[PDB]
Amino acid sequence: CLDLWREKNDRLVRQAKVAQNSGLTLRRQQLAQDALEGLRGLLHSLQGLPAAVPVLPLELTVTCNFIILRASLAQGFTEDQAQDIQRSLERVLETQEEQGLRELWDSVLRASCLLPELLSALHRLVGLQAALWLSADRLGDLALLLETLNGSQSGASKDLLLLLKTWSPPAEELDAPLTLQDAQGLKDVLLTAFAYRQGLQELITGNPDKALSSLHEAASGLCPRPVLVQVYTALGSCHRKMGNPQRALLYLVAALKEGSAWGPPLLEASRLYQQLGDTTAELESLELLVEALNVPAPQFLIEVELLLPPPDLASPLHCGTQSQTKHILASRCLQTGRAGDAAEHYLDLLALLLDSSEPRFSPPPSPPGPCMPEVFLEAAVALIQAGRAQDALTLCEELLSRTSSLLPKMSRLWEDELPYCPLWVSATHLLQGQAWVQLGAQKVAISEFSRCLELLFRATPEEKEQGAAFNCEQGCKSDAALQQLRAAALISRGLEWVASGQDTKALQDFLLSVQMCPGNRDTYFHLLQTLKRLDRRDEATALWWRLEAQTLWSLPLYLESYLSWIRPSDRDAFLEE
Amino acid sequence: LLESSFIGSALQDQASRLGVPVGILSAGMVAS
Amino acid sequence: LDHPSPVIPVDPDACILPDAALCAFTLLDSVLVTLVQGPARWKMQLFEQPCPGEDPRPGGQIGEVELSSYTPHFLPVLCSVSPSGSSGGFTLEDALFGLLFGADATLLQSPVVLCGLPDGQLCCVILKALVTSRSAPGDPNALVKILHHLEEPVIFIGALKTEPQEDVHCDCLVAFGHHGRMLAIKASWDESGKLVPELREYCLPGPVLCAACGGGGRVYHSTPSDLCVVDLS
Ligand SMILES: [Zn+2]
Repeated sequence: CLDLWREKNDRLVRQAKVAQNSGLTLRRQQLAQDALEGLRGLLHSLQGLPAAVPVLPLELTVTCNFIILRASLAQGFTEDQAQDIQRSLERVLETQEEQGLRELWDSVLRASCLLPELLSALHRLVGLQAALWLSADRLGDLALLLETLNGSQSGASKDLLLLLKTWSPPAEELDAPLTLQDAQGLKDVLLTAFAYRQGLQELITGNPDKALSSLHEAASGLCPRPVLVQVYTALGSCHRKMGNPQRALLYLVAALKEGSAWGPPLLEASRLYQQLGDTTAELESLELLVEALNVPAPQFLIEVELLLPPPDLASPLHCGTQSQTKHILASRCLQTGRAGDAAEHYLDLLALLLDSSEPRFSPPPSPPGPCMPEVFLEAAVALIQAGRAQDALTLCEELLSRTSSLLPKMSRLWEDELPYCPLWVSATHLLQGQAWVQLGAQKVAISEFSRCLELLFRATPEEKEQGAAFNCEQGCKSDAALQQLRAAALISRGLEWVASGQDTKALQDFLLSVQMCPGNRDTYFHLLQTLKRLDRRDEATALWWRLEAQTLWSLPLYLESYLSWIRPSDRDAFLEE
Repeated sequence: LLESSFIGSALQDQASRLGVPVGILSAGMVAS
Repeated sequence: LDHPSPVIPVDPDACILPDAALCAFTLLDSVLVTLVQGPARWKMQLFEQPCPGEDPRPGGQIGEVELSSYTPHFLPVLCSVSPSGSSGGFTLEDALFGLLFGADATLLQSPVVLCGLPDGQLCCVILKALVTSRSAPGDPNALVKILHHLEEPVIFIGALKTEPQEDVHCDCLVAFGHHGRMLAIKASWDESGKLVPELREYCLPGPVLCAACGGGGRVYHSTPSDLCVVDLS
């Protein structure tokens, strides 16, 4: 009967490996789950018996061949495999001599120290279980397991890497029942993978000195080409944090070369060239980036990427998507003052986002970043720094056309804190307005400066009384965003009141922004320009002393740029008179 | 150079560009 | 459906994404939305679906996220909701569409997917926004959001054209529980000249055991006693 069970395990292991090497995407996973259910049934048949010593090395061979092909298909380990480990371990314990895996492992390794001749399979089981606890981030007790494996005198070695290196695989793995993978093949993987994860954590925690060692360890040995890239890329960032640009460049270049997937490098390239301020190069890298991200096999084995994590947003291996990036490009461009270019980028952005009905979806920017309306604004703001004002309006038209079916229907207009206006709707109106200024139309402009200002006063934005939806968390709630946006619409108006010659009205509106937001300072400049005209001495000096008594946090992009865009050059020059 | 095996491959890159044996550039660069 | 005893086995050829761990799925246009069981954390997957008459393929996954909200007989259910202009689902009226999900969704003319779950939890997800990679994972809290929590498993979602005055532009979003808290939702725009959603959570008879929507604000539902009907018109 053990003849037939071993013949069956060997048969299904040959099926699995034939499928891994050969075949098409379906027939692969069809034969793989075929073999997984064969191994399931065979494990049930062997686990039916109150295991004998000669039944044990086949049962553990089956447990290994099952767990490997289970987690390589799922493309992740879980705790079902750990319960199956507990099952097989207490099955080894009940033969010769319960509570939990850690003490069960201690007692099973004491039983293995008696040398029953299944240590080939016990070391392979430690590799699987070690991988599990590695993918589960359980690195304290993994030290305890491998510590019990080796001498208990290696107890002070809390670092895993030394401990895994000293842990030898037991044997050349003599003519036993067939296995899909050897303990040393798993040891290699464990080493590079752990090296890798320690390195990333040390990098993100501002220790890119420590990282270099572990990661070079990740370079040296088995590390598949795809990972190799990733590691080097970390190094880009490490030397980048250091100051050492060129080492960085060199690694990055390799990463490119060795790459089939060189999104992430050029992203570090960008950050680097920013650190120099080499704006020209900066933008280029990113352009290239986008086309890169334009263009786009799983073995039934335990490879590294299985044990690798999904990276964070703080990683230098965080690379978004096409659309998300294009946004960066346009964003970055807009801050520099390449407004025209910026626009075209932003329109291409928008084209992508909205027009994508036919192909694969092309997504919007993620919400540590700006929401889909903060963006359209940035679209229209560039279009204003082009002097493309009749476009900037076909945008703010299309915007308030889609979003009618939200808005505040403004009956408080007749009844005139309580109703709600998301900051962005107040602003659309502000910029509709600046747009009309470039096309030179006092009236219909000062329509829009007053119509903003009302939706900043007979509304508060800060109105979530009901969790009714999804919202701008960040951009469109800041009291900083509000007191800066007011201060603007009032500044925007005060100018138009001087273009028509009503220095009384302009005075009112400027004096109002001051009283409101005292740390824009372009507010004080316009008022003191007004005062130097009319009523210099007393007023002016009283506000000098106030400014010098007084002496950016998260302002969203469409407004920053718009403040910079209106603001004047001899501003400090005026404040020193 | 002021910042190992990479720095050797970099001098190899420069040598392949200039058509100079790597020794000449390495010596010149170390001296400078 | 032509498909060249009147009994027929499928061959495993016709298999596509043997993921095995997948409960529930829907269709849009050219898109496939599955919902995959795991350990505790259920994640929603999303695949292309080939628009040309080809080999009937999945493609590569665009999108996965974790229904972090969801931690385990009752098969959860999903729904498609497309707004006006942009098929096996429900279009709303742009007022509602805008009220539930918000601006992002409305702007992008994003078809949105509602998962009810065995708890009773009724979570929606914005399919423009579910595009991710290894270097670019789903955040849960971004991307899936949670509307109302019925405290019993969910049988049925739809939308309903109340005010009746093929692509019908519904005004009212309908959920059901099992023990029979049903949940209609509407547009108000009341008393603040401001949009607020009229909630009720009515509390019907029976175990409820299947539902449907038919011409003009009438739901046709089962008790285990009798086939019963409701008006919302
Ligand atoms: Zn926003």
